[PDB]
Amino acid sequence: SWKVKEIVIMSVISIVFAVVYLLFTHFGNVLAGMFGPIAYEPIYGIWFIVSVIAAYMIRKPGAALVSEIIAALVECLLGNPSGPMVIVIGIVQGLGAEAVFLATRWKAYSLPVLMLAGMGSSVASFIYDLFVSGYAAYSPGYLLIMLVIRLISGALLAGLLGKAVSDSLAYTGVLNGMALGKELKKKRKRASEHASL
Ligand SMILES: Cc1ncc(C[n+]2csc(CCO)c2C)c(N)n1
Repeated sequence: SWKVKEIVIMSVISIVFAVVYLLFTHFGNVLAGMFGPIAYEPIYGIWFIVSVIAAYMIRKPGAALVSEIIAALVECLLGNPSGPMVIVIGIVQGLGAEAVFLATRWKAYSLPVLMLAGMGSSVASFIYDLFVSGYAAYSPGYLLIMLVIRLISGALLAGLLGKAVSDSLAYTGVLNGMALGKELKKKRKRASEHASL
């Protein structure tokens, strides 16, 4: 059962990373223009990181989905050049990540599950692009290479990097009200019990 503070902290994270998303979107446009779509595939997973952060921190159903929606909304508001369609891909990416936490009953937050969640967004956004972003015009080889790159980027820049960011925050103390903060507390109590006089 969600707490007010969790809903609130999830929003602040979404908002902050909306700014990051927008910066990378600008990069991606320049890259696409110069070298074609494959050029932004390596950084693609950054646009999923909010889902992993919110889920790993809060560990309740809907975190991955809602956090990404809010981040996409705010990125749109801040001036994403593609307008509201970024909110659609945001919804799609959030559903892709959420599906992995659904599949593991919102009880599993090991790195492999976080990476899978990232990859879920990779797959969902790739489906979206085949409908909307002109990907259907490309060859099997090009598409296959881009999907593979996007899958790796989702695993690394959302899953792994998302865990690293979250852990770093947990170490500041600011997540002490959250599941991840509680986990750190438990681990620290365990480690403290090794002290001897
Ligand atoms: C929240 C969010 N913001 C920006 C992107 C970037 N983006 C939207 S569409 C498109 C081209 C088709 O892949 C790219 C690079 C994203 N994926 N998710």
